[PDB]
Amino acid sequence: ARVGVLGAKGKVGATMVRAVAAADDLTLSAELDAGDPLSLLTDGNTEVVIDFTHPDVVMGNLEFLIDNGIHAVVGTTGFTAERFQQVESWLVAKPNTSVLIAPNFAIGAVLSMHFAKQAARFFDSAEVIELHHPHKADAPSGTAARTAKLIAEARKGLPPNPDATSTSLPGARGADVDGIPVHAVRLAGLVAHQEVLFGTEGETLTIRHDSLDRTSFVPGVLLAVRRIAERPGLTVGLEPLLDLH
Amino acid sequence: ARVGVLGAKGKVGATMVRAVAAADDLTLSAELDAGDPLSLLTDGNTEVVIDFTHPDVVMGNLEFLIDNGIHAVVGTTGFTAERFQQVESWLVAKPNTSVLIAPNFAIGAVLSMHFAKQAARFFDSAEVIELHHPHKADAPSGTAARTAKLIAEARKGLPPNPDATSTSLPGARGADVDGIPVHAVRLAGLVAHQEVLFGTEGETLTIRHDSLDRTSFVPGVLLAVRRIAERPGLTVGLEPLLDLH
Amino acid sequence: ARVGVLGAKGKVGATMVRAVAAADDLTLSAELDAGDPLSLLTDGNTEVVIDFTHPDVVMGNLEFLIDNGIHAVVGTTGFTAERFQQVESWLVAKPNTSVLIAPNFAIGAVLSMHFAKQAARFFDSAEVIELHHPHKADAPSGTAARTAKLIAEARKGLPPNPDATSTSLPGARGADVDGIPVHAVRLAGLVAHQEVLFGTEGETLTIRHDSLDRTSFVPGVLLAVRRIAERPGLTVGLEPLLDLH
Amino acid sequence: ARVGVLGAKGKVGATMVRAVAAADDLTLSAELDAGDPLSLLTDGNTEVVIDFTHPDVVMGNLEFLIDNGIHAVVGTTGFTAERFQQVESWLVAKPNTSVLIAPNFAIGAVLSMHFAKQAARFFDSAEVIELHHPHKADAPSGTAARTAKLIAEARKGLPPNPDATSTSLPGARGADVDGIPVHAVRLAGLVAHQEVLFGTEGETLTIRHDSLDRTSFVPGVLLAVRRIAERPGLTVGLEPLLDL
Ligand SMILES: NC(=O)C1=CN([C@@H]2O[C@H](COP(=O)(O)OP(=O)(O)OC[C@H]3O[C@@H](n4cnc5c(N)ncnc54)[C@H](O)[C@@H]3O)[C@@H](O)[C@H]2O)C=CC1
Ligand SMILES: NC(=O)C1=CN([C@@H]2O[C@H](COP(=O)(O)OP(=O)(O)OC[C@H]3O[C@@H](n4cnc5c(N)ncnc54)[C@H](O)[C@@H]3O)[C@@H](O)[C@H]2O)C=CC1
Ligand SMILES: NC(=O)C1=CN([C@@H]2O[C@H](COP(=O)(O)OP(=O)(O)OC[C@H]3O[C@@H](n4cnc5c(N)ncnc54)[C@H](O)[C@@H]3O)[C@@H](O)[C@H]2O)C=CC1
Ligand SMILES: NC(=O)C1=CN([C@@H]2O[C@H](COP(=O)(O)OP(=O)(O)OC[C@H]3O[C@@H](n4cnc5c(N)ncnc54)[C@H](O)[C@@H]3O)[C@@H](O)[C@H]2O)C=CC1
Ligand SMILES: [Mg+2]
Ligand SMILES: [Mg+2]
Ligand SMILES: [Mg+2]
Repeated sequence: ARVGVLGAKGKVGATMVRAVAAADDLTLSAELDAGDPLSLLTDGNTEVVIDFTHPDVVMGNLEFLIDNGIHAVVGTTGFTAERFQQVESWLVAKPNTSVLIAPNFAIGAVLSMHFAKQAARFFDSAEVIELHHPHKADAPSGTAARTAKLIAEARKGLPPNPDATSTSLPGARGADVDGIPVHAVRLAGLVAHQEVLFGTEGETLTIRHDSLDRTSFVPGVLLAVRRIAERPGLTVGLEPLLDLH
Repeated sequence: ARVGVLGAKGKVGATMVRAVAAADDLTLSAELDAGDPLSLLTDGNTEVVIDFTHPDVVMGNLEFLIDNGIHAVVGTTGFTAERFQQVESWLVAKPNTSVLIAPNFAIGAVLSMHFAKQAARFFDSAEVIELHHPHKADAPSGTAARTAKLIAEARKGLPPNPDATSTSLPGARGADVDGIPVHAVRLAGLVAHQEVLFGTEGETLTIRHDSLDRTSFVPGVLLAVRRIAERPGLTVGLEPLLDLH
Repeated sequence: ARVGVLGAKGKVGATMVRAVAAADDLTLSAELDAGDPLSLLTDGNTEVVIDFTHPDVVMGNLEFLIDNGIHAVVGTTGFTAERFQQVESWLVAKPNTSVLIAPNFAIGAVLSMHFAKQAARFFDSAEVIELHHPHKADAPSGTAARTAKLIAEARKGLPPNPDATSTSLPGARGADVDGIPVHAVRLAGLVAHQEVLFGTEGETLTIRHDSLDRTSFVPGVLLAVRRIAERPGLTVGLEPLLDLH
Repeated sequence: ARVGVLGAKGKVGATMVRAVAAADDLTLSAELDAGDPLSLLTDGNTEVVIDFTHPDVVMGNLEFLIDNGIHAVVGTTGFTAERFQQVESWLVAKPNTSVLIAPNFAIGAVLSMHFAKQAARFFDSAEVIELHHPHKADAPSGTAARTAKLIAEARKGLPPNPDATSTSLPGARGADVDGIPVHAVRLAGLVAHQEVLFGTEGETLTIRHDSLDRTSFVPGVLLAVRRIAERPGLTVGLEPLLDL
């Protein structure tokens, strides 16, 4: 269909600009960034809008698109429970337009997390290794900390990871994130990588997600665009569309 | 429950004897091997049997178990549609008896197959690498062939793997199973290993199962023993006991 | 040193221009591409040239550089015995000029092949897996085939890889390159990757090289540039600069 | 050769006894453990000894062996610069006798450490990840610590590993061993595994060693046994025998 992009020259936005044109099914209509009026959406006959902007502006963006007709695929972060009620509330009176908000539009990332969550229950041990370029400020990554927290929740009815360590050097066993060891590698030549390691007597199971650039998000978002016409109202996360949960 | 083991002295059977013994909720009631009469099962008031014997004997074992109303958890392989049908005929006469037959009792293997199936529609490319000890007679393994067939079925209606190969040495691109390349490594020091690879521009996802030892089969078997009576009649596979939906 | 680039607008050549400019022991003194007079090098008082052009232009360039006493670091491919002998012939007249020609300037790639060669004899089994983006025409890659032949040469007089394969689908066991299986994965989202697997009972050894960028060729070329005057005549390969003995 | 095992009831020693028995070219001549007199070696006309005993007994063992012109392949650890010099001094009396002492007899481990040292010079980043079964007492492993130290030494005169980390949880970045991150994974289902990661913008290089059981040391020990008399006196490490 006919696609618009908000935050159209930002890191993710500029990437989504090139991707829509490169698609056969999809035609570019509106590319709005900072300082731009939202009229250019109605003036471009847009069917579907992608939003990768900023927490401080996104709420104003949505109030518009709903009161209009254009579907909204939102990647922009900073969301609370009271914030979704506002989106749902605008959609109560307007039951024809569909909206989706996702904290992660990378399909492989969403699949990894889901598999980790399903697998957690069945193994004695779980650890996370994440590996990034050496310009990363935060250790571990947001994704690894979140994965660890989720696996730990999936494991709340099981004993802790077995570990006879009785002598160690500080830091050897990783960050302890809700009882899950998370290790963080920072290596020139790498980009963004995460392995989830499960183990039990006689077998191991490993899940690896590798992102080599900011196009890891593209198929996820384009999936959510090609498919936003299907389900009405608000949908949170990419997982419903992946026939997962 | 009172549990007997058929094939009690075998490689897997001896493992199961030990686990049934060590399991506090299960009472080991019989250990039968070659030349032991099946009457030993009933003398022990066996309620459930684990069978890890040989395709040549399992049908006669199963006939006795079913006739006597003893639940059966069968790891023994060689089961065909005809054998499954025969099992179901026998169970008609014993509506309260349950039989669970699984071709793969490693939970990590079953999970990894499930995950491959769930991921398969959401990437451009999919291949399987399997790696085994150099005494393996079949290439690719049953499991890899099964995995590639599942992945292909999952991807029905979607474009084939992209591949510009125009010059190749015979065999480089692996075995073709329904359009899914399967590569088989035979290496001293390995046991049984399989990696499923998924990719699209900007990201890859990998699921690696490593099978090191036969103790890996224990949780799968014991889960089936504990849950056996939940489904009267024949259940094929471990998947349903894993509650993945 | 005063360094020029032949093929400065090219995929690898522009990467090299940037490299020379950024390094502050080297002065970028010439950036020639198609249609540029070679006189530009002399009018730049160029001491060393990095050549990443085309097999069709390189000997001509080389003849110029050698006649003009300009040291040459050549990445351009298509070099045969006859071409090396011609270069040898030109350097007889110019004994204080050095030419280094390498088919692979990626230090990581060079090292991995050297390691594979050193390891090959001490293991019962050796296999090569290579994985590339799906726009690659040739399977296996030149590097993989070449790595498999080095491994085979090193393993002369040892038993073949053990392999009890009695039933297989064609292609499952990979391409046989001098007795060494080579498996070629073609997966969207990959670039250039190679894994060499060694195994004997009780241990395995894996060497994995991942090539993400053309900047992978940068350190090899710059090392060659910094060390080219240290060896008269013709050096073939990057290996001799890495001081691997 | 007639080969005796000192420490024949031990984890590794018993593995060596089996290996020497199954080896077509070698004749098992003695099996000694604690409380067996060393004269059983001379009684069996032992020509070479494999020693996987204990740091407290090994020098006495060596003294006896050198005195009796019996070659020694020694895996027992605890050797010091001082202990090497003692063995070398004893060897002046018996220029006829060869001793080989190695901290690691798994050829694949010795190869990976060699590869790591070589590669360490050529990349911006180096890290070590090791992965063991969850009954392991020490983190990181002896091998992983040894490796990180050798990688550090190779990288003297290079800038440190780049790393912009400005916010971390404690432990996320591993143990710092001489400037080399070392991460210790402890996981049920695993045995003993180590990965060495090197990288520079553009490319990475990884070397992975996986030990599957105690038989990982066998070929290295047997090779040492076979080649021991090539080099008179004391050889430290297996590396020389791998004709690198
Ligand atoms: N869900 C996911 O998979 C992902 C979500 N994100 C999130 O997306 C958001 C944006 O992504 P980045 O490219 O990292 O940020 P960015 O700072 O690079 O891009 C933001 C862009 O939005 C524009 N913008 C600001 N106010 C606007 C307004 N009222 N109307 C239209 N455009 C406006 C800016 O000019 C800028 O070009 C961030 O909050 C980030 O956390 C980022 C990556 C993935
Ligand atoms: N489904 C799964 O996850 C797995 C299935 N298997 C299968 O299980 C079976 C057994 O495997 P292994 O333990 O490796 O073989 P095994 O040959 O070592 O064990 C079989 C045992 O059954 C005994 N046996 C033969 N006839 C008998 C009879 N009439 N009554 C009682 N015992 C009898 C044998 O003497 C032997 O002790 C094979 O078919 C194998 O393929 C093995 C591993 C996993
Ligand atoms: N040894 C190594 O590690 C590597 C070698 N190569 C080889 O290097 C060569 C170039 O590689 P790419 O950059 O991919 O090719 P490219 O086609 O992208 O660039 C070649 C450049 O050379 C220019 N050129 C043609 N004739 C010229 C002349 N007479 N004087 C100056 N410039 C001229 C072209 O206009 C073009 O800009 C190829 O032969 C390729 O196989 C590529 C990668 C690595
Ligand atoms: N270089 C290498 O690759 C390896 C070296 N080692 C080292 O080798 C030594 C033995 O290792 P493990 O088998 O794990 O220990 P272990 O404790 O299982 O074996 C030591 C054996 O030596 C015996 N012993 C003690 N005094 C003796 C004597 N005077 N004569 C003959 N036997 C005697 C003990 O009873 C025991 O059977 C240790 O120093 C260990 O650190 C262990 C593994 C690998
Ligand atoms: Mg019990
Ligand atoms: Mg410069
Ligand atoms: Mg023998």
